[PDB]
This record gives sequence, C-alpha cells and structure tokens, in this order.
Amino acid sequence: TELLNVCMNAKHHKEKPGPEDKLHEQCRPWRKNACCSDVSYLYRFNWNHCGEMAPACKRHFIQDTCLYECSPNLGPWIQQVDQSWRKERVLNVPLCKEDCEQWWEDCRTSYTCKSNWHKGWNWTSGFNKCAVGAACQPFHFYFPTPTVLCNEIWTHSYKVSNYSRGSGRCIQMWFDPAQGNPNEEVARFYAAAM
Ligand SMILES: *[C@@H]1O[C@H](CO)[C@@H](O)[C@H](O)[C@H]1NC(C)=O
Ligand SMILES: *[C@H]1O[C@H](CO)[C@@H](O)[C@H](O)[C@H]1NC(C)=O
Ligand SMILES: [K+]
Repeated sequence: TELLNVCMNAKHHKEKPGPEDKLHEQCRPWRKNACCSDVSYLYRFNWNHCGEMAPACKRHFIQDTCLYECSPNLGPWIQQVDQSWRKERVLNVPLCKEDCEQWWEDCRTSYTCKSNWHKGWNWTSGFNKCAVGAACQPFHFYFPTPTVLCNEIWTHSYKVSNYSRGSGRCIQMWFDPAQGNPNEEVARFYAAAM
C-alpha cells in the first residue's frame, strides 16, 4: 500500500501528490493528481546538444519529463536507497512497447552524442553540452533499436515491456485524464506482484 500514489521530492522525502504546479502546466495528464506540485528537465536539460532536436522527437522528451516529475504511479520501481537523481531513482519501469517504438521512430531525424544521458555531460556553461570526444551522430547511432533507446537513455530507469497500452501491465508516458489514469491499475498490479 505504501507503494501506491506516492511521490519522492527533490529533497528525497516521500510526500503525497497534489494539484500540479505552474511550471508543469504543459504536463496536462497530471493536472489533478501530480508529484510536480525547481529541478525540472522541462528547461534544465539541453535537448539541442547536437543541433536543433526535431519537434516530433522533443514531444516525447517532454512526455518522459512529465512522467518522471509528475507521476504518482512509479512507487513499485522507486529505489529509495538511491538519492543521486534530481528526484526519484526508478529501476526497470515497464514502459509500454508502442510508447517506446513511437519514441524511437520520432527521433530518427534528430542527433545526439552519447547513449547514457544521466552522466558524462559538460556542465561548465550552466547547461549540459557534449564532452570533448563525444561525436554527434544520428540518433539511432547511439540508440539503434527502441530497446536501446528506452532502456539505456536514463540508465535502466525504463525496461521496455512486451505488453502494450490497455493491458494494465505497462506504464504509458501520456494519456487523456478525462478517461482516468491508466497507470494507476499498473502500479497496483506490480505492487501486488511484489
Ligand atoms: C568543458 O567545456 C569547455 C569547452 O567546451 C572546457 O573548458 C573543458 O575542456 C570541457 N570539458 C570537457 C572535457 O569536455
Ligand atoms: C510476455 O510477457 C510476459 C512474460 O513472459 C508473459 O507472461 C506475457 O503473456 C507476454 N505478453 C504478451 C501479451 O505478449
Ligand atoms: K501516471
């Protein structure tokens, strides 16, 4: 029960969700019941480290960001001993297959310089830049399959699932809250599994 409807904040204290803050207004699905209620990757992470990121690609990263900072349904995957992330450390979140497949396809035309986006950046300038010796290449050079993209980009925060949206066994990065949060059932399912 402790694993359900729970947030870890930027001081690494567990706290309840609440109405979404102003900074996360674009995180629509979470307007009612959010952990984002700053350290936000809505602006503190340079998506354009290798030229302009394509808008179709950038959308997925906004979703990814919203899910990480706002979702009260990642409790089963939160590693409480790890306080090294800006908020929670999650491990092997069962991301829905098509969310990962779409994200991969949509980022084909963008570029990046490394596979693990959680470490190894140069931050000297006040924002993240590719380090000396990290060559910009097509996105799929660093992420040749949706599996490598989803599993490696945030160092195993996600583990892409064989399940698809609607199964109740995978976490999706976005949804229409007017028909309820579909990740709620998934958290409860894995809380029980554990
Ligand atoms: C960090 O940024 C600047 C050049 O971009 C430089 O002072 C330093 O060498 C950089 N660090 C590395 C190894 O990229
Ligand atoms: C694959 O994932 C699990 C693990 O084997 C399995 O139980 C499930 O039936 C499969 N999912 C689907 C529907 O492909
Ligand atoms: K959620």
